[PDB]
Amino acid sequence: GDVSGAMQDIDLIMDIPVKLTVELGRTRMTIKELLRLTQGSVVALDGLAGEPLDILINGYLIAQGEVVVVADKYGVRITDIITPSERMRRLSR
Amino acid sequence: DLIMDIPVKLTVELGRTRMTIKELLRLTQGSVVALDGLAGEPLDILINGYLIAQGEVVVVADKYGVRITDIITPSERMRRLSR
Amino acid sequence: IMDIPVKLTVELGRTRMTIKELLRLTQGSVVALDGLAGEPLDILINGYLIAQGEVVVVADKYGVRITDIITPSERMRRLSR
Amino acid sequence: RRVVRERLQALEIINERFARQFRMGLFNLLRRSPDITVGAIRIQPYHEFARNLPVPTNLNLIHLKPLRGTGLVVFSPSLVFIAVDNLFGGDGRFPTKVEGREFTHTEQRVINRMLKLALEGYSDAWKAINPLEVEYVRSEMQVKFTNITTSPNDIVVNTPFHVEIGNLTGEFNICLPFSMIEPLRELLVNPPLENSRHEDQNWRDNLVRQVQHSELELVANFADIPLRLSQILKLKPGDVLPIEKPDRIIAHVDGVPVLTSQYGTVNGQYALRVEHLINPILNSLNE
Amino acid sequence: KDEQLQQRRANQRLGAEVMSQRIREMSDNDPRVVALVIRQWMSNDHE
Amino acid sequence: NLSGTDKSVILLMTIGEDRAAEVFKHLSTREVQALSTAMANVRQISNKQLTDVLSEFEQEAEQFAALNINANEYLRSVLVKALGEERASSLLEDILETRDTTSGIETLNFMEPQSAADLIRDEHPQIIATILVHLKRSQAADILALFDERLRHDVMLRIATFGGVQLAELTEVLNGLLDGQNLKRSKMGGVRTAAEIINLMKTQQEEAVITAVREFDGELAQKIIDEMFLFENLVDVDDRSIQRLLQEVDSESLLIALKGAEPPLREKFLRNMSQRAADILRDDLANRGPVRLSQVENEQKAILLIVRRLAETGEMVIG
Repeated sequence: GDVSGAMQDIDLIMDIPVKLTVELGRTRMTIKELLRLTQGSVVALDGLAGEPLDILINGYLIAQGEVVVVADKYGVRITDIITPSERMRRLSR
Repeated sequence: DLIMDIPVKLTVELGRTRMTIKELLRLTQGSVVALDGLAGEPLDILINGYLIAQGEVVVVADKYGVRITDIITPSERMRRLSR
Repeated sequence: IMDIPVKLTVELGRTRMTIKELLRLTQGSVVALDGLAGEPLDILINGYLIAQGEVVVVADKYGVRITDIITPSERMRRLSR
Repeated sequence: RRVVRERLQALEIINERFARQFRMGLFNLLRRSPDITVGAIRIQPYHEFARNLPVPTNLNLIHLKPLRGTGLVVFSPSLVFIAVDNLFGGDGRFPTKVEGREFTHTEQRVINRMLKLALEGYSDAWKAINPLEVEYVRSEMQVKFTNITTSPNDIVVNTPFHVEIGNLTGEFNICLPFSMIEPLRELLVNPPLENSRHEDQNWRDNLVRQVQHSELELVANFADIPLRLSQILKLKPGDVLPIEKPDRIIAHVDGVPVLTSQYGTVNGQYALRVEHLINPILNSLNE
Repeated sequence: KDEQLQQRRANQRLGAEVMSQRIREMSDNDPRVVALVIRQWMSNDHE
Repeated sequence: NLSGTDKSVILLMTIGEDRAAEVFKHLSTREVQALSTAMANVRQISNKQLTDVLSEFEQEAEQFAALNINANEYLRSVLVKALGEERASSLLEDILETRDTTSGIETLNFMEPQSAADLIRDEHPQIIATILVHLKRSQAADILALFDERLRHDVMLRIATFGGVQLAELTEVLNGLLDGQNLKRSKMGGVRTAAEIINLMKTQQEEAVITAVREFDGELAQKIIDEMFLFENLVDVDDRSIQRLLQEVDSESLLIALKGAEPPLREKFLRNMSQRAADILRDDLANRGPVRLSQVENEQKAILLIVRRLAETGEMVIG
């Protein structure tokens, strides 16, 4: 049942491992540029210094967060949960 | 449950076999290997490498369609992983 | 050089949607995948891919007709998809 | 469980030009212009082909080196009767039908010449695109004795032809196992290629010159930690998830990695310091 | 049987003549080989 | 005896392999092997004989050969040289096949029409049509009659359709037919010989095998019994023939065979007696009782032997 399937996942799929991904920034760069690039080259990204990094799972937008050096151990601290309207606005760009 | 709308990755398998690397050394690129699950047994249905259920593939609507038949059944999951 | 038994894995295609559309369908619901009739399958070892090959049935038992070790080229495409 | 579905382009025109060459050959051989109508290429299991095969008939084995296995060509008793009486010059408007009776020596010899003529026609037609030598092996009267395929359910591709000489008509088929064309599965699907002279090569290089300024976006990843949707649901904004030390940054486009890099603080920007481009050729050379 | 002995001597002379006839047949086989083949065909036709 | 074939054979066994090879290549396999056997085992050698053989060869050389250049032996090679010098078309080879084809057509006319038919029934009906057109009209009519009705009508219809009069394909068609009789003649079918062999056997074993083959195949057994039949009914045997045989056959032998024979046989045999002979035979049949069945069968076998002798003479059709 549709309701049964929705109800099942809250308990049956409650215990299930998943994956995630995080992105730093985006820059326009073409094959001429990559061929010209060499060892030790530095490339910047549109992500401003200190900007929280977007957090996604299997390529699906989830949230945004920033890494913090706690106990000399890096850890991303999320700051928001993307709303459907803000997600629509983000993809409408 | 705002995270309800999340694309999941599923995994469907046929069967397993405990073969040593020497067997694969002699098995040519066109070799034949059997499995443990007998023919006709419902193929195990899993997601991201995690056990879920089982189902059988049938040639319907000109495509291979697996038919979900069993539920996650955590007791049966415990029994299965106890192997 | 040293030999040891190892777990294999065969995968019959991968789809792209939430499990809710699948779990809402109760037991006895037939669902298809990107795995169609005709394409050879893939073999993984401990989750690490090796080769491609169709699987047939013989002596009331499944028999894989493996073809050739999967090269990193098409490994990249199958990782992307 | 054996199902295979595919479409081909080159073999259609190959069969068409082969049929035109065969029509010319029969015209000059029998001093009368024939007409060959190529039927729609048939794809069926070997048992289905054997069942559809009109018994009695003559089956011929023609090996295709260097590919393993032997090819098959068949002809109808009506066709061989009509061809041989046209060789005799007879009208054939009062024909006879032979069933079960094996072909006489003269009939089999006329079969031999027409077989070699068909072999030469198909050879020139095929070598016009891909040079694959054809060598006859052994004629056969019953399909079961031909036993080319491993199993009767093995899928065999067949090209039917409808050949007529004036009022007299006929049909013959050229059938081949799918395993025979398995090595050239890509070459059969695509239509043949025009040119391929030195200019075409440089034109392809010129295409790469135009493709030099392409449009692509790179993707940078830091951590891919396996967690649970239970944890995600119980996760709230402000929560911090520990991350192992990212000794390098992997760069990929549409999924395929291209290089590795190290993050750096340059001009107040999320800058990455590349180490080396990850090329498949470089990886193969290293391995 | 002195006459029989003379007949045997005549037979020996006939044998020498037969050897000469065989040599003549060999000469016919030897010279004009074409003509020998033509005579072969002619004898076959007469056969 | 020394026939023209035998004279050439003696010539060959006298001269040697130098001309024997040319004779073989211009000759046929059975005569080649006959001369090989003659070389292997020879007892026809004499001082005068060999010289006479050389003289006969000289006669053949001055007459049959007429001291001419190799006849189609080395000439065919120069003919091929001219053919090669002229257009690239082996017409001479086609003419060679035509020569065998025409000779085979004449042979076809000579040999048995029904055997020709069954050798050509399997072949193409157009082959039958064209070969029948090219054959003699009488031989063609014989083969036409020996054909079945439907095949015969198809052959004549395709004769009407036959207008291509083709050109070297016809020659090799006859060559194939000749090769299908070129194989050892055999002809050991002996459709009559079974019957003949059983007649040569004892009469009781003859009847036993007749019953056995009746069980095997009433048709084949009935054919064998027909082959046994020899002057059993007047109408088929012909009275004029019963008249002619039985005056040649001894009257006493006829009497002895008849008193052991059936009364219908006695009546049909005596109907061709001179009336005095018939009356004498019947009176003696009444007088003497049935003599030993061995002697009765001996007289019957003598009657059959005289029937076979007159069949050898061939003046009339026995039965």
